[PDB]
Amino acid sequence: PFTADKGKCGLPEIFDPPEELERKVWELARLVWQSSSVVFHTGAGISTASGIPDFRGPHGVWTMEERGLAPKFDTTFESARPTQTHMALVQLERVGLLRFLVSQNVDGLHVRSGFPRDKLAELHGNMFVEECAKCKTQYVRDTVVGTMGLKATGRLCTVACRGELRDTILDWEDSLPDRDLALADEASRNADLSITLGTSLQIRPSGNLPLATKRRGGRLVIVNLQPTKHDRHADLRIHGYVDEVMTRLMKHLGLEIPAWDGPRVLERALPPLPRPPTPKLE
Ligand SMILES: Nc1ncnc2c1ncn2[C@@H]1O[C@H](COP(=O)(O)OP(=O)(O)OC[C@H]2O[C@H](O)[C@H](O)[C@@H]2O)[C@@H](O)[C@H]1O
Ligand SMILES: O=S(=O)(c1cccc(C(F)(F)F)c1)N1c2ccccc2-n2cccc2[C@H]1c1cccnc1
Ligand SMILES: [Zn+2]
Repeated sequence: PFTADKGKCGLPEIFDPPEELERKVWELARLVWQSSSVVFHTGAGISTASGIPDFRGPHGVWTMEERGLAPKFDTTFESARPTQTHMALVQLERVGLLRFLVSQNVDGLHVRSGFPRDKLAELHGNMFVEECAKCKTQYVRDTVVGTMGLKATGRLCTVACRGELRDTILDWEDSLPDRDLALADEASRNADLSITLGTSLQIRPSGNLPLATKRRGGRLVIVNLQPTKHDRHADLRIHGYVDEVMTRLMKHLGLEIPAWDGPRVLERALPPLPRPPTPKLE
């Protein structure tokens, strides 16, 4: 915790100017339309626009710590609303254009946005989710579970059990959950397009998964304000706010960003909804 390498923190942000931002967002569209299999990888930068600071941005938790400053939250985790980005991902999966979702965030927003838990991998855990150490059943709570580092919460299992309930928050020592990791790994290997949103790609193995898509010749897109660890492996790099990138993309795809009903848990992905027909791309 004290010794832990927190990577490169506080690097400068890059702003594509607007004509270049438009041409790159069109090309991202172009790639989504030609792909058989898209996998989105997310990090802390998709939740900054709902009041949650990131780790390594100019005012992220590790950056500010290095300067002797505190990070600032403009919300509780319980009151946080999902961003436009979160909601765009909800809709892309409902229309069959997202195959699988890989995230490093523990903030619980992808589940609460209504995104299906069977197309989602929560690599670093989920602050609302506690797990039965005996039977492995998970409970998705309406408030954050008070502990981190896979400790006992003090509640017991209700399954038709009495096993000890534990948070799912990984500590620096802890290895990733295997279901989640193997699923994310399988998805990344078979993907023909991996799109990274608000991650600096510095944590392993979480940050390496998108590179798997490069094997067998897949394409890789990074959307990020700062430089990331794998910027030179990318076919397209977009330097912009993710909400502005996601909303323009959705408009090119002819899709609405749907309304959030408030906190909801969906275990299993629903049957695919109709979607616009695809443009002819020479
Ligand atoms: N609105 C935005 N639009 C685009 N990019 C953004 C925005 N806001 C922030 N960024 C970018 O968002 C990036 C966020 O990167 P980082 O802070 O390293 O977070 P991670 O999720 O990769 O952290 C990985 C793990 O490491 C930790 O120990 C925890 O274990 C995490 O689970 C920055 O470069 C910003 O420029
Ligand atoms: O910075 S933290 O307090 C934190 C967590 C674990 C370990 C440390 C350490 F540096 F002290 F080791 C700090 N912090 C945190 C704060 C409250 C609840 C949970 C977390 N949390 C868990 C993993 C990473 C963070 C992280 C975080 C998560 C999402 C958005 N913003 C920050
Ligand atoms: Zn149990």
